[PDB]
Amino acid sequence: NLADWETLPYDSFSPHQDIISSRLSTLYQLPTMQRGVLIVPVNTLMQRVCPHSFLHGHALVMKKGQRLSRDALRTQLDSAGYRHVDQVMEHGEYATRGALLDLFPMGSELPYRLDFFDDEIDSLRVFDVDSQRTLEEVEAINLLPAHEFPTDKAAIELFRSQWRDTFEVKRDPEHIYQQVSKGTLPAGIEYWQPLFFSEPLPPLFSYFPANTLLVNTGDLETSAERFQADTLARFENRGVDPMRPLLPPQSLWLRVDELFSELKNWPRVQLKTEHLPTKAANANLGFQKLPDLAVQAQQKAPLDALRKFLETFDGPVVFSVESEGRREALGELLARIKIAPQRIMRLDEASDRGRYLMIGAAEHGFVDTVRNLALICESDLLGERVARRRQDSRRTINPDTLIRN
Amino acid sequence: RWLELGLTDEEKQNQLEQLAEQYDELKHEFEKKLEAKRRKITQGDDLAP
Repeated sequence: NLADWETLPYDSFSPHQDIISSRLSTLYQLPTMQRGVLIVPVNTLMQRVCPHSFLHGHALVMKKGQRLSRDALRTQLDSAGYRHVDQVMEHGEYATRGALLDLFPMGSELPYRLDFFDDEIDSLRVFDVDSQRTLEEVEAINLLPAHEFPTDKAAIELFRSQWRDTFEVKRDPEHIYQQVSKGTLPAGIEYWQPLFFSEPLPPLFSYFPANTLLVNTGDLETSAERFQADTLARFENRGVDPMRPLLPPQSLWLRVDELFSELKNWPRVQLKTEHLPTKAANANLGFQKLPDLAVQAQQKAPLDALRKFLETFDGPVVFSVESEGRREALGELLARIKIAPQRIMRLDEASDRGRYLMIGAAEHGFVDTVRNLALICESDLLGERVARRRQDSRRTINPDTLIRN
Repeated sequence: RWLELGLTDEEKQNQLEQLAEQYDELKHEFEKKLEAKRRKITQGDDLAP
């Protein structure tokens, strides 16, 4: 997943760095890839990011038996713009403790212990910080530097260059120019990141190797145009503030037509739920939405719809199961239909009239014409098995740990 | 407004920032010193019993 910043178009706050660091890994690992898949949304597709050459020069590697001075690497960490925290909790943060220099990098899931010796890397040792106790040794680290963005002296100076080319400046200390001239970090700086580059920001397409694939679902141009309008509305609404001045939306994001002009450059498979005409390069592969087979508990038979579905069907019926703790509930009902499936993990083991199931949280059942395969999910049965998302993966409100902490 | 003008990226515009900062500092010096002398003149004068 290429997650996004999950903020407002022209927000005034800072997104959570960690997924950013994760996206940095994606930024670290995009023009290197040989199989697998990344997903992006178009609004996430419009963030044109700093070059992989910049990353590659900045992101570096230490090794297990490497001759290195502690404050030398620490100076390189200042070059990384690592943040000096007495008790480190997140990425780009570091603590001084004897020969040991503790740091949680903005590549990895996990922080590191160094313990240098005689201009030498002795150890490289990782741990959970909430444990605060050693987990395992590694002999190497690629350390990605504490931000996607340079904040060094040259970075600050050329920022000031492009800024005084573009924006006005005031004597007000809360001016964005003023804190970056002080070398500190604004909350809503992340839109002003183009200020670091003589070039326009390269798109992720710029990162794209030859062997990549592009897969469409919908007139995503239209959603892009909507987002353009919305963000442009923010460009007037927030574009009145003398205290937070706004870059061009062109200067941050690509337009839809010129976007599609680069979309010329790679093959792209388009996806429509709606059936296609019989023009060339139309597939219309043989799949139907299965009809609804919900639980009708008030009468005798919640399951007769399921039944008359079953004997008119002539192939494998595979059941997406959210958890094994879900599955006995399945058994709770599967004894009621006299028929119980065999658990599998490999789709193409399925054969004629076999009932099978997989641990999977899938949305809906279907009918496959080509292999004649039925599939059954929980949302088809127990009504809307909807999950209300309180927050994202990284951050949330902390009612338990924080007040205790 | 001699302060915001487009200048090449160098120590020159840094010093323009410095001089405008010192200008604001003298403004603050004035606005404190004026009230300071005002209270100094207007206050009571110590005497013998």
